[PDB]
Amino acid sequence: DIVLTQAAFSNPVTLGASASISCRSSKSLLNSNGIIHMYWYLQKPGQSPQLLIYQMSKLASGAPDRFSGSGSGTDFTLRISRVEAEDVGVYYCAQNLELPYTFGGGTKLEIKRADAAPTVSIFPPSSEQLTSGGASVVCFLNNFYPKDINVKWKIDGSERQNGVLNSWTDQDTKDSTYSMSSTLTLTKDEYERHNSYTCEATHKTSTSPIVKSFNRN
Amino acid sequence: EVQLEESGPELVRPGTSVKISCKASGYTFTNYWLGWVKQRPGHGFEWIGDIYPGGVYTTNNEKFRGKAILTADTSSSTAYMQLSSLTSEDSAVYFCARAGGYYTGGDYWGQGTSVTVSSAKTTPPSVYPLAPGSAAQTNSMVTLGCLVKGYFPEPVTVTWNSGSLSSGVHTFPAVLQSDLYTLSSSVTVPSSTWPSETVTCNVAHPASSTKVDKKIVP
Repeated sequence: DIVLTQAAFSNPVTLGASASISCRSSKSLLNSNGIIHMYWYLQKPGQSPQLLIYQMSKLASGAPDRFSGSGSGTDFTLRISRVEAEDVGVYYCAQNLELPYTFGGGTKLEIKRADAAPTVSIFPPSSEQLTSGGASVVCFLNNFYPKDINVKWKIDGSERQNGVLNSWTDQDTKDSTYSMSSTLTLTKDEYERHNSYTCEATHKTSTSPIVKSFNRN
Repeated sequence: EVQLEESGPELVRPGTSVKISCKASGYTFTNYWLGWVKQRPGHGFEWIGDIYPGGVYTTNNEKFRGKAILTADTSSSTAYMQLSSLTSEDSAVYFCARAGGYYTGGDYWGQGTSVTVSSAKTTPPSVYPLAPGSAAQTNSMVTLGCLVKGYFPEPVTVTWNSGSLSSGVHTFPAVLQSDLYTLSSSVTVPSSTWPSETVTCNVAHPASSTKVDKKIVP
């Protein structure tokens, strides 16, 4: 295999600043005919990949000339002159010099923006779910930065870990924030044996958690 | 206008074979190579093979010998990929792409085909409304949502007011537990607008030929 090595992660980059992505090939991508067989693709969540650079340094039609490529025949660099918020996603290198053709593992670009505290909301189970014998309590933690965040559930003031499932969105292509949902799923029996349900958010924007609660009664 | 139209999502049992397609338009079909790549959920890209329909010639990834075969039909400008002896390892999104010319990369892409290899049965989602309970939620804005629970396979498509409510929406990635998936979607609107101007979530689950709508009421 010609192995293309890429870091999965890159340092957060300030809007309007330069970014660079690197790719390393285990073997020279130079052909006898002079072509260097290096290609760069971007893929945004839920989208098909987009060609940016071909033959190491040629700009793909449809790619903005903020994008540029260079390399020797083994070390390659994709550069973005001025980064935009919509540039977030995963950048891939690729080769077609030798069979089998191969892709590098992709590097995720992230924008650095000003910190923002989460907006937290809590919701009790629906009548509809309770009827089915289920009781999920939902907490949204929306539009925060940076990505690092922690959530703690409490039932009648006791910390609860069991039955908690978390999911994070990808970085927003417009405001460069993150959002997170946290769901505590109990049985109706268990839900009915307690009264107070609380979701607490801890984020670098404040030493104090953001506390949202409700009481079954 | 060059377009590559891929066939619809597949849910099939292990050990079977599936044939997925890539219909091309907007150019001379025989004149361009088409390539196929695999993308496993939360994975990168893997190259499967290229096909030249004017030939017909193919170049293939021997890691897939006996698993994948590429063919093309000139009469209907359609490329096919046949995958056999399927396993959960084959569960991926498969993409086709046109090679724009002489080692110039893929200039047009299909939207991808999701293949899910499972003995598990199709299950429609339960959609539950999320309306603020006890704790007067904010005032200037108000956040509402929908809990989408217990379906298989991915995906579902969530919208609000049939797509006309798109601002302040966050649809979260699904979590898979006990052979079923759960997702939530939040929407934030100005307080003075709800419940005055109605807010309804719409959840489509293609695999189970089901859609359910929940209006969020106080």
